[PDB]
Amino acid sequence: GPSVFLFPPKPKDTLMISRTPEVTCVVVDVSHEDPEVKFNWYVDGVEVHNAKTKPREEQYNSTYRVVSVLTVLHQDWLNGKEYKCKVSNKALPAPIEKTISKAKGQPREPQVYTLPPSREEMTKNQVSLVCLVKGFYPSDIAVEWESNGQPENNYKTTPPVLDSDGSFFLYSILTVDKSRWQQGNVFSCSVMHEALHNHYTQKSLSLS
Amino acid sequence: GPSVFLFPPKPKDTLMISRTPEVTCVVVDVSHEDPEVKFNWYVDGVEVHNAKTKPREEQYNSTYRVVSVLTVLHQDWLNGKEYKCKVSNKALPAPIEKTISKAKGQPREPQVYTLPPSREEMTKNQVSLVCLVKGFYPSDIAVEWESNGQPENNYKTTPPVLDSDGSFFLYSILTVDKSRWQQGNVFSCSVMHEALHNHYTQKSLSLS
Amino acid sequence: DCAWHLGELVWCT
Amino acid sequence: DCAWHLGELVWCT
Repeated sequence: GPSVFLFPPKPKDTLMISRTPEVTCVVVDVSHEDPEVKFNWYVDGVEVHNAKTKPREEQYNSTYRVVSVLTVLHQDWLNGKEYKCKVSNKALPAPIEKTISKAKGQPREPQVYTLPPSREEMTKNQVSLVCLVKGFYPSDIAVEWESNGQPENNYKTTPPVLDSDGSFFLYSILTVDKSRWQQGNVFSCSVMHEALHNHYTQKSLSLS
Repeated sequence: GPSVFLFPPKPKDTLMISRTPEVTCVVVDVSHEDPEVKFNWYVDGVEVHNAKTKPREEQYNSTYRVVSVLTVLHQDWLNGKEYKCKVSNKALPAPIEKTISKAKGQPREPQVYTLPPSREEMTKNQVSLVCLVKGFYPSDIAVEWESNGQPENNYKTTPPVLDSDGSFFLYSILTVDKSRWQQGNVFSCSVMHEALHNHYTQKSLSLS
Repeated sequence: DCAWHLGELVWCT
Repeated sequence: DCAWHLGELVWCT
């Protein structure tokens, strides 16, 4: 039948006041015969009406996709506000209900450590700089890399891993040209988590 | 003082029998004055001795990093085997103990859906193909993209998000040149999770 | 107290 | 039953 996904907003969006965090309700496998979908949005029970309604999108075994995006307020989500999407379709026994909300629990700050390139690492054309992060709750986090107030996009970051005490850890590796590193350029590890003063911290790293 | 991280192995490594899953014990902020570190590895209590011992690595306020990697057995980790690292240093009040193990719980299969490019999407130079995955437990998963048995590396995948029933969901977006998509080429969404027959499933996607 | 990320406003206290 | 990923062996049953 028609399946539904309700996605939380990018943690950056929720922690960056200059950005629009949005919850997203995706409906897939809607039929050619019964295409209309009605969305109902609720914030802790109270219905709300501002949601955007995107047009249908061609899919596969003569199907459609429909998405409705609802903006949220930085402080709202952060507070623990529960968001509910209600999907209705003539092909639905009952209307489907999805519930997303920031994880409840006593918040904790991420500890951040940096690892410069090893000796073997330093023989290659491209060296990788590494960033370790632990003891954070909840798992929603954004880690990015910069150098001289410009973004560095050549990195991967592992999903948060559950720790035995309830907090979360991860690592992120940025790869760069050895010359850029040899030149003296500073590279910074930007961590945004709710439990950081102003949501922002940054460890940096250079030779030697 | 000296902090310790014990990392689980890449979920691909653990699900790919042609690969070496390994648990990793990173020790950071080791001092120039007291550098020696002794690792002790335990598997459900029973000590084991095969671990590799990498050399020290220059760090910052006259510090070092030391890592010890221990191989694990695919079926071992999968079984629920608990792994323990014991770090010892003359600067340690007591020796530090870290514990990692595959999350216990009744396993569940990922459901996978694909979203082809929207109409607006189809006007750009580069279209993105999307892959939705839900109802999986535990959260350890690997999603990659291929086309014609070659890897496609231009994708990002969101960390697993906790669902209200205990399972996990995520999405992944691959971006490609419109011509490659217009040409008729199939693009596949490879999902590896423990609860898949042979750890492997694949939804694909092409025009029109 | 305001923090910035790549010239974009993060947060104020 | 064996599954393969980019020519590398995933799993057998």
